[PDB]
Amino acid sequence: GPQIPLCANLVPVPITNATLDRITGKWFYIASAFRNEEYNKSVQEIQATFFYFTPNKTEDTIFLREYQTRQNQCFYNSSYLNVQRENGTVSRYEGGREHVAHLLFLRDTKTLMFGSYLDDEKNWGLSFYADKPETTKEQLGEFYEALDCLRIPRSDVMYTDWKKDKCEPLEKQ
Ligand SMILES: CN[C@@H]1C[C@H]2O[C@@](C)([C@@H]1OC)n1c3ccccc3c3c4c(c5c6ccccc6n2c5c31)C(=O)N[C@@H]4O
Repeated sequence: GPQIPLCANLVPVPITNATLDRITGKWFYIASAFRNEEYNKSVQEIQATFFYFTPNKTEDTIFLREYQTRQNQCFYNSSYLNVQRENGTVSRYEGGREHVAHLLFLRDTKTLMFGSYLDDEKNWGLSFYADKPETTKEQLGEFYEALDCLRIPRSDVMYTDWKKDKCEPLEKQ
């Protein structure tokens, strides 16, 4: 039977053209937690990350430009996401493998989450993003609410530190 636990702030919803408009623009990676060992190992080294979404509605794709600071250096990538409208997921090929994430929303309109491996209690997790590099306490509290649905302790959360970003001064020029 169905395996994804639904709770107040963890609700998959179909991606529409209104959804694609809402996620168009620049986003900042704020925090995440997973039961999946590989994702935990990767994201624990991330100091900062921001990225740009540019949807192509007719082709069911999103153009992605990523600016990630780790090891005190700026690293860049561009690629295309595939959009699964009815499933409410996006997918990409990265690191020689496919990734799929549920696009998830909270009550505050300027944040969003990616749900990873949500049908797998051994591996599930959430990553949290906002339209500014730092969120308010109440904004972050919604992410903690969603994490409670996956029964992951807040002590497992990894956070970016915007003071450590190296990409912003380099993105243009
Ligand atoms: C490939 N990225 C991985 C799979 C999934 O979630 C993670 C958490 C994973 O990164 C470990 N993840 C991040 C973690 C830390 C900072 C940024 C990201 C990020 C972005 C994206 C995606 C993504 C798009 C489609 C399917 C799965 C996805 N995942 C991510 C991202 C993205 O599109 N932009 C972000 O930089």
